[PDB]
Amino acid sequence: ALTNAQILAVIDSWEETVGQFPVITHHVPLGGGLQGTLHCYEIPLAAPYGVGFAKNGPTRWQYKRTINQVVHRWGSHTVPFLLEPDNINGKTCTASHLCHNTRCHNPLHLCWESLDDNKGRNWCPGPNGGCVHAVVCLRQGPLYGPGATVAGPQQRGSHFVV
Amino acid sequence: ALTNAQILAVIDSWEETVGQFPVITHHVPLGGGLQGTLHCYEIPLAAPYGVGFAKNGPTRWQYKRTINQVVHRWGSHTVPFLLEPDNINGKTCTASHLCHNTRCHNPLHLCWESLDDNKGRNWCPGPNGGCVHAVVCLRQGPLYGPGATVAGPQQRGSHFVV
DNA sequence: TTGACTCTCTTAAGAGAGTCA
DNA sequence: TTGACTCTCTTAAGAGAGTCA
Ligand SMILES: [Mn+2]
Ligand SMILES: [Mn+2]
Ligand SMILES: [Zn+2]
Ligand SMILES: [Zn+2]
Ligand SMILES: [Zn+2]
Ligand SMILES: [Zn+2]
Repeated sequence: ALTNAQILAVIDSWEETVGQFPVITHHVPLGGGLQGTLHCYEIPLAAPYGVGFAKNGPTRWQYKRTINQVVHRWGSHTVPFLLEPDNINGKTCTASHLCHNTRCHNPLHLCWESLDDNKGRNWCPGPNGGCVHAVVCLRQGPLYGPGATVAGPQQRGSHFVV
Repeated sequence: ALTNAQILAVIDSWEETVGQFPVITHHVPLGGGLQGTLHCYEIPLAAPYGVGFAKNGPTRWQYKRTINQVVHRWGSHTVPFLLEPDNINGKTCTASHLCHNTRCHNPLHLCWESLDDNKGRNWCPGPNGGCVHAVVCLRQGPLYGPGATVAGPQQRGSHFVV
């Protein structure tokens, strides 16, 4: 279907449009008790969102372009990765927010990886706290920490050993 | 059922029955290059599973008892925690496998925590690799590691900063 | 060709409830 | 009363596709 040049043109038009989104400065934990700064390019909360963009769910958007009379549509965060393999180890690749900010469309805050890898970043200690992700996290995951477990392992009798 | 005595009786009969499940030894990564040994009490693969137990899904089971002529039914791993709050910070409490082995019903391998805390243990470095869970992990999570990211953050133009 | 809506689906950690014998 | 099946649902990280003007 679309040629390499046409895909590059889609990525370029997407970058042009997203680059004009409001840029919001966020101070974030990096791990190791350190703080850093991320600059998120945030899609608006309500229409209009930007040329080519439309909302398909509370925090889901799509990008649409019509080329040679054919309508093409992509998930709004998948566009930076259109020239990349779309699966790995038999798993579908997903857009994965390193900034953990769904509305952000900054491609410097996205990577392309399995849904399991994606989810796991939520609990990462961060780039200054022990992150071992080969594509390094930009921040400590929002869910990192001791947790809030209500009850631990326990038995009433003597039927079990750990 | 309603009474504390009736609940303790349910827990005691559940422990009785699960204590007769086959005990399967699993050697597991602890983090830090170390290995440990867990003893899982595994529900059978096919019926009959044990008095009071029935399968509602490939890896889902329910425990049922008749009290005051009424049938009471619970998810099979929730029974140890019937006297605990069923929510925390407005999030539902879930049975959470510290051994990451669904068929296991050893209550010494279970805790009671939000679904987010539950999920996050999949990526924990483990009790000898830096686990910070207040209710400590029994093993390194099965998904801990560098990941298999296909593409990292990137831009074609000069519109974005980290 | 374009915008602004609509709908349902995937995954892998977890759930509740009904039908028969 | 107990057993062995059936079905759909929840959550929070992610998706594809239809309708109308
Ligand atoms: Mn993510
Ligand atoms: Mn779990
Ligand atoms: Zn961002
Ligand atoms: Zn990381
Ligand atoms: Zn176990
Ligand atoms: Zn842990």
